[PDB]
Amino acid sequence: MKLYETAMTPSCKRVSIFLKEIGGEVERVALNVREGDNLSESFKQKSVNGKVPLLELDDGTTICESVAICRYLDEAFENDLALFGANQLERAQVEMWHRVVEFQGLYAAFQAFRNAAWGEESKSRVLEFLPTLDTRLSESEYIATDQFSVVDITGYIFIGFAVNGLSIEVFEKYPNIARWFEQVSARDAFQSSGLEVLFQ
Amino acid sequence: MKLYETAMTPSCKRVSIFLKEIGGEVERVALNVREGDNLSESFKQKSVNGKVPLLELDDGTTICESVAICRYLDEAFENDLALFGANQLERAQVEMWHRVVEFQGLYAAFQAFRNQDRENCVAAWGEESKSRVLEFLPTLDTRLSESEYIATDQFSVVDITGYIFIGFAVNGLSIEVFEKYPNIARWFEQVSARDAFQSSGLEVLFQ
Repeated sequence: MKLYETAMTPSCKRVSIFLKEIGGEVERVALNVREGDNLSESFKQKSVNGKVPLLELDDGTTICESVAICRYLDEAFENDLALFGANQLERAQVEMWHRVVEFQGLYAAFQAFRNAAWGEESKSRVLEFLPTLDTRLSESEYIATDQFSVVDITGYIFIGFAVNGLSIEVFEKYPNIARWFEQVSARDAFQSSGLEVLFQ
Repeated sequence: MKLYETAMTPSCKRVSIFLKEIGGEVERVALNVREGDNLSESFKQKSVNGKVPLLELDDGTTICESVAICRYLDEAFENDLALFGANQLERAQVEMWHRVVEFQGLYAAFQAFRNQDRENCVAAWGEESKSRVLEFLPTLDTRLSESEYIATDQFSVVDITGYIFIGFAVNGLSIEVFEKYPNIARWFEQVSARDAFQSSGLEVLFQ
């Protein structure tokens, strides 16, 4: 299999960090950037959502969506990190908190970043979610469960959006997010994630 | 366990259809509708997202988000439907197509139905959201010309979500989907005939 990606974009970094966490290695194929994760006119039919990252299997089957690629790669490389949840309850809690972080945090941050009235509304929803996330991190070491999971990769990208893309002073105002972020950003798999340049 | 729900709302019907498919039974607790779409009352802190449906386990743990509730129930009631996918590839394709249908279809249909755009008011965002629904429908129709179901060749949770999405488009947004997209129509005729979808309230779900 091979992973099609652009050089420095949040969607692709979600998969890159996941792969480093589980100790997997997948051949990369670099693509040109189009506009909004987009693929070229001649390359877009390979991707159902029309975007990178794109995982291509040996017979030509392609999987798009960063989380879908991560799920496939989780089963491709034996590992003990259980990033989608170690037991039945954790698997449901991971699903719950992943969708909460994605809808209330990541997607709103994306909308606010690329944008004026909807971008401002999207930014307000980000600001309203941060106290909810901070309160959660005051009573749980990680977002979804007591252990590091894929939700923490997604949350890290979301907070990276908020601080480095939207100029929100998250860490000044929310010490529990800051505690968790300091912890997660120290993990080996997050090094050279491009955080400092990812949201320029 | 207990499932907290309101009487006739799409998010709760997503769980109800799934539970019927896998042959599970869970005690239901009716709640009042609080508008704001699916929002809970002053008891909302038991729900991380503040909405119904809400699953409460025997030990008091609560799980919100319809798909997360379905994932737990799938393991709680052993079944051979493999609604999340039967093997590694199917599980990834389910995840891929579920997210495509949810973002590009269902979520946009919700926003158009309930309606905040680039230098605009709330009405223009609803019109923009409706245009996104219309742009995704050809992609779904082309998929259903090559696959019997949305995510794979087998019925999966994505087809439950697609059914709710197309219900939104036709019965909520007055889009003549079936006239223009015969493969969606074929698939919808097939899925809407399943026993678990009977009495889903389709005719009244989007009033």
